[PDB]
Amino acid sequence: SKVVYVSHDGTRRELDVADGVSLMQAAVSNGIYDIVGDCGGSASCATCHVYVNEAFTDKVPAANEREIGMLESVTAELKPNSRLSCQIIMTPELDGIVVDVPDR
Amino acid sequence: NANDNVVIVGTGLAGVEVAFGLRASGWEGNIRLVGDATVIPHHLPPLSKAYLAGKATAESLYLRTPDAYAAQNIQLLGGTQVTAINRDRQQVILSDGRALDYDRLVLATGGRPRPLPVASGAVGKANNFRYLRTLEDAECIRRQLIADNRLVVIGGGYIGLEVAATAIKANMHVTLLDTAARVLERVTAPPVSAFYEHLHREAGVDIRTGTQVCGFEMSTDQQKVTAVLCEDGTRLPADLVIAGIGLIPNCELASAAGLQVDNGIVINEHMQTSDPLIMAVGDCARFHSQLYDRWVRIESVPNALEQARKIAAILCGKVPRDEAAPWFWSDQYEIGLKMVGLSEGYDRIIVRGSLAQPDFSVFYLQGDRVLAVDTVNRPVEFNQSKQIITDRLPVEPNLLGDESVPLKEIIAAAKAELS
Ligand SMILES: Cc1cc2nc3c(=O)[nH]c(=O)nc-3n(C[C@H](O)[C@H](O)[C@H](O)COP(=O)(O)OP(=O)(O)OC[C@H]3O[C@@H](n4cnc5c(N)ncnc54)[C@H](O)[C@@H]3O)c2cc1C
Ligand code: FES
Repeated sequence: SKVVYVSHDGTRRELDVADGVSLMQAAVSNGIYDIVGDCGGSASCATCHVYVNEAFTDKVPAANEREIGMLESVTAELKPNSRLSCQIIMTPELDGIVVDVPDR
Repeated sequence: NANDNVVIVGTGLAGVEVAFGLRASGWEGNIRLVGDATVIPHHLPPLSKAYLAGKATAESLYLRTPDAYAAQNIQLLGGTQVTAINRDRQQVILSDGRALDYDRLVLATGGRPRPLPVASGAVGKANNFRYLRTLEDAECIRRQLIADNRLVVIGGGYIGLEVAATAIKANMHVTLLDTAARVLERVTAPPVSAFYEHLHREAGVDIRTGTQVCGFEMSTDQQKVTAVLCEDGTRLPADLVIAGIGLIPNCELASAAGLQVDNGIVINEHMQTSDPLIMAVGDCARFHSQLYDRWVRIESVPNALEQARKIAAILCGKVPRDEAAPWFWSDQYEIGLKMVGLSEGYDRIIVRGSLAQPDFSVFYLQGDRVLAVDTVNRPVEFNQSKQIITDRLPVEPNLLGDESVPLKEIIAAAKAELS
C-alpha cells in the first residue's frame, strides 16, 4: 500500500509500506526528515504527529486515550485530525492515504 | 560552505543522526560517515526487547533504509576504522592507510562494554558468555534462550533487567547478581528498587544483590562456561552468562589527539571539543548540563537525538535549541517504565499513586524543584513531566501526590505563575 507524505514547504513524497508497518517507521526510515519518531513508535513522545486528511479520517483505528493524552503535547497545532503516525498500522484497506507533516 | 567537508566518525544512532539532520538543516558540503561496524546502521533498544524476544524483524531495526544514504548524498563508509586524528593537517587517518580531509569533524564514537575482570582468557571467548551491545551479541544470545536452561546475568542496570525478563518469558531459569545493595542503586530511590526486585522475584528471577563474581568454571572442553563463582563461595551453575556492567566511552581517538578527556570526550555548549573544528555527540560525550549545572554523560536515545540536532543547527548557523529534559525508557515484562530527568542528589521523593500497583509516578525533588520523574505504566503523566523539567515550571510540590488534581492542571497552574 502507498502512503503520501505532504511534507515541509508544501512538497510531497510518496512511498511504499510492507503493510502492517506504521507510517512513522516508514517515514523516518526513508529520510522524511520532516517527521521524526524519537520514542520509537510506542506513543510516548508525540514527535510522530501528523494531520490525517478527512479523505481517510475514517476507518483509521480511532485514537485512544493514550494517544489523545500524547497528542495534547504536540508542539505544533492540535487539529481534529491530528494523530500519531506511529499509531497507524498501514493496511491494504488504507492504500493511497495522505498524511500532513506539521511544521517542525 | 557548499564546498566544506564534514567527517563523522561512528555510525551509531548519534552519527547517522547528525548526518541526516545536517542534510535536513541545509548543509550542502560533503558528508562522510565512517564507522567500523559493517552492518547497516540500526537501533539498539530493540536488542534487549522485541528483537531479543525474537518478535521483530532484522529489517525493522534499520535506522534508515540502506538507500536513503545515497539519496541524501551521505557517503557511508562501513567496515572502516579511524585510527588517528591529525589536527593541524586537518584529517583523519584510517587503518586501510587512507587519510580523509575534513573541515568539520564530529566524534560519535559511542562506547564499548566494560569488560568483566574475571572473564579474561577462555571465559570471554566462550559462545555462551556475552556482553549485550551489538547486533551480533543479541542474535548470538537469542539463539541460546533455551527453555529449562539456566542463565546468570551479571549487572544490575536496565539492560540486565530487560535481559532477565526476556529470558524468563523464554522459560529459562534465571539468576541476576549485582554488586550493589539493590538494582539501579545509583539511579533510583530505595522504593523503586524494591518495586523492580519484587516484580522480578515474583516473575521467578533469583536476584542476589551485594554479590561479586570472583571467577568462572569452564567445560573440560574450554569452549563453554558451566558455572559462575561468587566471593561468597557459592557456585551458580550456568548454561548461559550475560554481562552488562556498564559502558566505557570510546574517547581514545580524542585523547591521543590532545583533546580534553574525562570519562568521555569533553565538549562545550556548542558541542565543541578543545579544538573548534572538532565536536563530539552521544554516548561518548561529556558535557555541562544546563538544567543540572553539573558535568554529565547521558547514554540514551533522546540524548543522542537531541545532541545531533544541536550539532546540525550549529554547523548550519542556526540558533541551537534549549536543553530538553533528558529521558529514557525500559520495558520489563508488560510494564512500561519511562524516566525523565536525572535523580542524582534528590532531597526527597513524592509518590503519586500507590507503590503497591504497577501504576504510579515517583517525583524526585531538590528543595521545591523537580529533578526527575520515574513512571510505571503512566505514559501521559510521563510525557507531561517533560515540560515541568524542560520548561523549569514552578510546580506545587504539595499537589504532586494528590491524584484528585490532574497533572495537566498542576502544570498549567505553574506555567501561568512563573513569578
Ligand atoms: C541493548 C541496548 C538497549 C538499549 N535500550 C535503550 C532504551 O530503551 N532507551 C534509550 O533511551 N536508550 C537505550 N539504549 C542506548 C541507546 O541505544 C544508545 O545510547 C545510543 O544508540 C548510543 O548511540 P551512539 O551513536 O552514541 O553510539 P554507539 O551506538 O556506541 O555507536 C558509536 C559507533 O562508532 C563506532 N566507532 C567507535 N570508534 C570508532 C573508530 N575509531 N572508527 C570507526 N568507528 C568507530 C562504534 O564501534 C559504534 O558502532 C540501549 C543500548 C543497548 C546497547
Ligand atoms: S514515535 Fe513517539 S509517539 Fe510516535
